[PDB]
Amino acid sequence: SVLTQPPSVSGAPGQRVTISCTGSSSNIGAGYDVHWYQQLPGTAPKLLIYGNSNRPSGVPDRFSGSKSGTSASLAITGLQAEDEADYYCQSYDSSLSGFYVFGTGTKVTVLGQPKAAPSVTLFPPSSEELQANKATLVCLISDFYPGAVTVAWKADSSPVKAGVETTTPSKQSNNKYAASSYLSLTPEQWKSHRSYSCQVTHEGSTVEKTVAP
Amino acid sequence: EVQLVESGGGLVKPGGSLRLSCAASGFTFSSYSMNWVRQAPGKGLEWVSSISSSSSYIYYADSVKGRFTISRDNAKNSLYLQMNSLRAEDTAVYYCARLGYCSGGSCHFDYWGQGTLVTVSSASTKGPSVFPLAPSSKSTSGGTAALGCLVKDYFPEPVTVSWNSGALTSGVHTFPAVLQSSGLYSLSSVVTVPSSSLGTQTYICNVNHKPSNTKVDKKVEPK
Amino acid sequence: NITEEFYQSTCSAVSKGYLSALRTGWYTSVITIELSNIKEIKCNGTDAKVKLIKQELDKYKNAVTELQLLMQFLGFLLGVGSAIASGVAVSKVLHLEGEVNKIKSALLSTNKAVVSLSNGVSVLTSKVLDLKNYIDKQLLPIVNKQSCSIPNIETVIEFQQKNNRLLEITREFSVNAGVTTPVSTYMLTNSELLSLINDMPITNDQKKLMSNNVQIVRQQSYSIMSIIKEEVLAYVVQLPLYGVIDTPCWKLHTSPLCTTNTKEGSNICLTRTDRGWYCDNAGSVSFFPQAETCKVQSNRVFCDTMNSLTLPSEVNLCNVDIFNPKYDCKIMTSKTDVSSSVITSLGAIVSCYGKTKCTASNKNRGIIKTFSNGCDYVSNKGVDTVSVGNTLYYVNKQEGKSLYVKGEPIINFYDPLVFPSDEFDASISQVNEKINQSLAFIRKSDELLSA
Amino acid sequence: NITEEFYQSTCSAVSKGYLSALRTGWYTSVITIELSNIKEIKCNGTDAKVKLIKQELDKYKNAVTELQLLMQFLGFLLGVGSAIASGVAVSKVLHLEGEVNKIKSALLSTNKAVVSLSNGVSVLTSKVLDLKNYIDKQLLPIVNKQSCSIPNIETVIEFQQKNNRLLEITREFSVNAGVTTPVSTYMLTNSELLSLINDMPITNDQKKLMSNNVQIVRQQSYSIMSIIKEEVLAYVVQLPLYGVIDTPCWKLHTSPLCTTNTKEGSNICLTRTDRGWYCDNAGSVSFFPQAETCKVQSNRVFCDTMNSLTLPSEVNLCNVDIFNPKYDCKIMTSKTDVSSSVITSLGAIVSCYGKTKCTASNKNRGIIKTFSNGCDYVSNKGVDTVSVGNTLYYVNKQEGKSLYVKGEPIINFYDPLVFPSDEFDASISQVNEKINQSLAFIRKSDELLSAIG
Repeated sequence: SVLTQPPSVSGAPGQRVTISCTGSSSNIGAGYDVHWYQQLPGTAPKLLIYGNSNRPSGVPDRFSGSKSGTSASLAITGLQAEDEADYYCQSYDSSLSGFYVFGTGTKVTVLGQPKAAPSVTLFPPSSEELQANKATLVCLISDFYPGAVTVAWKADSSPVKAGVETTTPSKQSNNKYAASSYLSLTPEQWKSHRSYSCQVTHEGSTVEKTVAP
Repeated sequence: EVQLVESGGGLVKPGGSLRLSCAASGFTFSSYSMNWVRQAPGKGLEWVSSISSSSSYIYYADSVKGRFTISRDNAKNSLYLQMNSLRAEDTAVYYCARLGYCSGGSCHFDYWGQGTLVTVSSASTKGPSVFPLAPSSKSTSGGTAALGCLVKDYFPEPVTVSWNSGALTSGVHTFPAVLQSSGLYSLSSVVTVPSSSLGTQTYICNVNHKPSNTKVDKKVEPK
Repeated sequence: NITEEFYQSTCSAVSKGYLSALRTGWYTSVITIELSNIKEIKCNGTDAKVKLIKQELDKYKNAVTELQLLMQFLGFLLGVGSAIASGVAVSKVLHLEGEVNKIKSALLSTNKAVVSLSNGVSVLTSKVLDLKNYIDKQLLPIVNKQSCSIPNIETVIEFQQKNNRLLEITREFSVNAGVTTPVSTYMLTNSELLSLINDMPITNDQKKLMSNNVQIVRQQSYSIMSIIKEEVLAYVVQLPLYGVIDTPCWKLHTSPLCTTNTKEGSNICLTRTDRGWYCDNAGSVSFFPQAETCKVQSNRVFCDTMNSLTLPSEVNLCNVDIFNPKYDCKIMTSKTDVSSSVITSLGAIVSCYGKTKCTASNKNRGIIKTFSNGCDYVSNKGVDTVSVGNTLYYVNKQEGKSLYVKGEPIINFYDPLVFPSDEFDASISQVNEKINQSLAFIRKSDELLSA
Repeated sequence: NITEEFYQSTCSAVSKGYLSALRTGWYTSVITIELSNIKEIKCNGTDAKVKLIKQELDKYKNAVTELQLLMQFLGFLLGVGSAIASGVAVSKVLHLEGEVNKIKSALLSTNKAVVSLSNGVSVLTSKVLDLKNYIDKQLLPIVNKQSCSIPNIETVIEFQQKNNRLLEITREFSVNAGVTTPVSTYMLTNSELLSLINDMPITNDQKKLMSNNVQIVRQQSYSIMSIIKEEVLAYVVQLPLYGVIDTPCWKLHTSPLCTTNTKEGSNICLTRTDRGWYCDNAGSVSFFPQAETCKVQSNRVFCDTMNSLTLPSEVNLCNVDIFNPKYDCKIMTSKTDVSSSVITSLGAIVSCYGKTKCTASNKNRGIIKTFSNGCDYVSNKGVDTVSVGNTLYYVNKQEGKSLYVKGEPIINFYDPLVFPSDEFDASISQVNEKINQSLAFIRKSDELLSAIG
């Protein structure tokens, strides 16, 4: 088994946020200590809190950790934007010759700007690509926030999950987010199905666009 | 003060071999246990191999036993990881990490290196394929239309895309490329332009892929 | 892979290459024994086999009654701590009401299981013997009756076997007031201990370390008697857990270094005092002045940080430069030019002064080397014995390369007119300042006499 | 009812509230086992049950043959006495020919009687096991005959049980040259031992104390092998006598106190040396420098006056006034400002010097306090561990209230230019005169330098 963390945790600057790190009887329940690591995007993960509840030198006292039973928790009181990063809890499990275990990961998203609706532009396959016996549908998503989107393509009235390649959300220059998604099809499918739809869901709201010959 | 420097990573085919090197400095090296921890893109962290402070105790994660060989040279402040029969699933950033001291076992990693990228795929250098993206006034705003051109099934990174020989800069949005299951990157580049200019101004996108010495221009006309 | 270097100038030798296994902390473990609340034997039959069960049963009854009554060189710089404070605090937690009951439940079906205590800590527990089940289910209903019978005498022997372990554990505690060390096979069989070590919250390397050297773990463990109530006997076992492993360790042998004048009492002596064990530890050095508190298994070193000092890495200069400016190397002085010898790991040091006869010999060829007056050295390769007058020593026959590092003995640089030969716990700067302070006064005093 | 006080200025702590149980004297008791002088086994029969009795009987004969051969900080100020000298004089009296006989007579009817020896002292003697009667009345007539038979194997077991106690007693004596400590349950069972304490010529309070703490008495007792003659084996048991009980006792913990200059070689240190146990006694104070020789059960203290010094009550002033004029408090000096720690009874003292990391932590919340350079203290309330660099200690979880007595470290009053940093067994006055000796030294040299020409 492996330690459980909720993937998305969102909060405003100055709010209080907690991270649940759920273990099992083969790691924490055996008494092993828990540690936490802060990973700024694209950077090396550095130590945030060690020994369940101790902050190393040069770690703001805003971070505090707890350990009890088979669960763990990390408290970030008075959140600031320099903490938008990935956070992992770490412990030790005794099963299968022993191995250092890590958490599933917590991406903390500091809500610094209001929620932004995803902008959807949908392109059909080029007339040139139909000449080359290929088909690519381009669904462009830009200017949304937070950086979390759901990409679902629907062919006519039915959903399709085969042949989908979706970019990861990337942060734009305006500190909003962007992402794109490409759907590969055969030219026989483009004329057979009556219409194709790109359905982008984001923060409980959904924007859907459709193209046809 | 404390420093860790990874090296040796790069591209190699499935089944190939790679030896990773981590040079440390600034402290008494031969006193600490060392570890390798890796991370696939968008995935969590995974411990790989452990080595005692005098090489006396070594253990591997059950995922990689028999394929990876860890070693250390306490005189050179060096840590090596020999990786054989590498697979595409191993594609990850490999981090050099030191095992700190605790009162009673189950220690933490106090200092981490900067990591080295090891990418394994059945992949060969390829040129891009370009297709135009015909516009229409659909979802956009008053008189604004989005046109562009598609760069599909190219490898490796990067690809440079300009518009009209760089003369046009206003309203350009180039999107990050997806890594398709085939092992090829694919990106798009669109520009928002006035509705009136569709029948007047000629728009050509300039793609340049210097790894292959390939420069391609694609004219995009409406349908 | 063991080495050794001898420094001619400081009359001391360093043995390098060993590996560390220092006990930084303790783990507490709880042992339970299911006992049977038994009352007076009702049966009074006149059978020899029954009589044996009676008197064997009384050994059980008295043993419980016994335990039921039970619950009513530079080492002077080291710290002083209560080693068994951890086990003590645990056994006190067992006296808490309700704690005993939740234990009996957690290991009712199975044996080894983890239990969370009232304070909130998880400790490893295991059931080792069920006498309650045997006595109450197989004997107590028989003895409760007027006339009782024992048929197969093998029944008696099987009872003697099961009950014997209890009697020897009770005897151990009665002579150690509930604190025994090392931990005997009576307290815990090797099969039981490895079930603990494998289930202990320790690293894989720690598991392999303890498992290959369990007999050392026994010596660094305490068995603390806790409580005995509610038809259960329990006692806590304090186990060492080695937080520091495989750091380079080295052992320092020292011996006196003196002058070689013919006239008795005219000699002056100097001795390096910092002998003992050294091990790297977090860029610092853990030092153990009493090497007796350390055990050696092969090339491994097992010590206790309880009897350690944490020194900076610069302390090591005392071997290769006793006159460095960063660490004042501790020594002692005397006019005691007496002959003695020190056995190292790969050889022997010899301090030969006065008219003393000092030789070293081989088991096959006899005398091989005769020493000069002063401090010399010889390696164990091909040498087996060492004689200081009539006193004889044997040398360790562990293989390894030894190196004689020549250099003029440092005692030759001291003016005997100003040597403080009456200082017992001093150091280089402390004597150098004592010499410089004592040397300056006569110089001004003499000039005053001239005019 | 436990207390503890820490003096910030002397880097030492005193734990009060304990009760006394000091060993003042000895009582000697004679233990006898009735043996059967058995020699040639006549029977040579072939039978499994017979074989077991024979080879068990040889263990008895071999055991007797073994015993027959057996017949013929400031601790440096303490005295030296022969602890077992009392048993020796007794066992030598047993060597008298009539003395052995008077024992067998006194214990003919019962298993316990007081015997007046030829010297004129009354000692308690008791027989604990009768092998002579079992062997000679149940075995010797059988074995003396040509063809012998044993029916029922239980006969063999019954013999092994009675004989087993002797072999473990013989085993203990053969590796300890007739002087064992503590006294084992093989040597003396609790049922037997309590019969001694109950029958001993001591006061009821002494009886109640020994009885509730028998395991302590065992460790302070010696089992002296005496003689083995006629048809009896005897060995003397030396028991401690506690003439002083319940006087208020207190324990002194000390730790080094040094300066905190940035330059390492410039620091000077001073440490109180009189750590150990103190107990009131007839307006005087018995002092025990080696607390290892003392055992504590609950809040009672068991020590031995053998390794004690008799001090005036004014020695207590060293904790409450180290510069008092009535008792010169012993100390030592050095320039060794090394980090170390001392665990007290209700807490811990910490001496933190240089850049060593010194912290104390909780089992639940982790680190709670980080120490400054110097000598500090912390109570056991809510604190469980203490770390000095890489060295880790646990703290006692005995309950009680602790009090921090704040005060400026006394080392700040000594000029290091004249500080005698090489005194190892000194005291307040011994240090001041060494300074006054050095102060006069430069001063006359200055005065001679001042009045030249």
